[PDB]
Amino acid sequence: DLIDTTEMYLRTIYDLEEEGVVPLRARIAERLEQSGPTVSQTVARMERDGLLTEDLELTKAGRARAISVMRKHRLAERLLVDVIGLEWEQVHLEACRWEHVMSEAVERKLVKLLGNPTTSPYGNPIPGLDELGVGDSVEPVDTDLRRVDEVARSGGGRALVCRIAEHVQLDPDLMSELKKVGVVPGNEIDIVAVNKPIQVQGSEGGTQLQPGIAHAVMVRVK
Amino acid sequence: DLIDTTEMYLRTIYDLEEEGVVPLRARIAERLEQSGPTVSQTVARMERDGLLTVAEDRHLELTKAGRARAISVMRKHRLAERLLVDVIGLEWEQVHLEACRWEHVMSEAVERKLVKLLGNPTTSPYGNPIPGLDELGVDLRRVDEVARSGGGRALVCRIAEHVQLDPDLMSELKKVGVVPGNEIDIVAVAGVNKPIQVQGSEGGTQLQPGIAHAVMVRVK
Ligand SMILES: [Co+2]
Ligand SMILES: [Co+2]
Ligand SMILES: [Co+2]
Ligand SMILES: [Co+2]
Repeated sequence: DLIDTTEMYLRTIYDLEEEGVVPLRARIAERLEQSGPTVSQTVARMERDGLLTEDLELTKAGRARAISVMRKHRLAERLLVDVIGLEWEQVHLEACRWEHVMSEAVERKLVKLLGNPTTSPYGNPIPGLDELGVGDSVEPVDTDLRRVDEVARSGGGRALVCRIAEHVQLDPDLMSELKKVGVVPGNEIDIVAVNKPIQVQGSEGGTQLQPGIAHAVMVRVK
Repeated sequence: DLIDTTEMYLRTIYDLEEEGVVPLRARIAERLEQSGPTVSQTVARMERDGLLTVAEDRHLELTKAGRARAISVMRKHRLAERLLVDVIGLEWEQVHLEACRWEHVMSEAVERKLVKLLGNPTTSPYGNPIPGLDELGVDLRRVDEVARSGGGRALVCRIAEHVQLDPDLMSELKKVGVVPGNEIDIVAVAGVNKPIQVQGSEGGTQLQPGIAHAVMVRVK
């Protein structure tokens, strides 16, 4: 189902870090729909293998493995959108499985094919291109970018859509709404002022984002 | 490691059928590098789930359910192999091992896109037919037999999945020119269980009986 439980535990910790959220067992359980028992046993198996280690934090090995999974995921997402032509809202679900079966060998081919891509189709930067040995490393979080929930709470304003985090992409219906209204990387949006739904307004229309969703969407305020 | 054990056992039995090899637990143990105890326990569980049946010969037979599931995995495998060669440009001898993992995670949604992208492909890059394209909704002889029957000039048509597991061998075959669509000269051999001498365009090579068996050709 998860295809690789360890890699999905590694990448969910890395996802929470990109979302600026503290990695906690309770959140890993909520994200991967796992029981408290299952998480505690999986975390136990991973710290033994020297992947993770206050009160969760990745090791140098676990961080590299987490990044290599994310790299495969986002290279897979580009391949699926740009070449294969799978629907924008269905691509993440596919990449969630593909990320666990891709060699570094096929990645190097995909990097050349896609022309040294830096971001996923959802605007998220592709990490570990230095460890693959075909590009520069990236910061998990760009300090220039602001979160739609922060922009809203701070009084709103017009902003450029930059990143939609992996957590948002688990809902295809939501990804369909964002595509229609025009909340997509490179498009400008109007974030209305405001635990209360954030009103976002595109060129065509708008939609209401839950705090957790709004937090995951990162924008450049004009 | 195998990604999906059940799917690999189903496709390994389907492989042995395509290769004209009697499907025994010993064959699965060799192909999937499993221990005897592991293979026996897996086959037992798969029979309970109605995927295969064990004959009195001790030989394994896929149910209509098991075949249907085996066909879907193989379809994904060969659609992945075409994508990996024709589009992505992964090396000829490295693509099978890649497809061997991809085959377990590819949706039908993607398969339908790959069918359109690759222009309705009928065979893998290794010449093996792509099965279950209908279900998705969109005189060949073995080199070992041709050799034993006096050899001759033959068009290479298919290289079985068994041969593709050895990248070094696939490199030799690529060099000498034993590849789907290229003519070869199969030299006659007297003895059974003796290596088959094949002459390609760019030189000659020595195939073991099991390898020669796995390659299918159209005699000219
Ligand atoms: Co994604
Ligand atoms: Co995944
Ligand atoms: Co193959
Ligand atoms: Co496989």
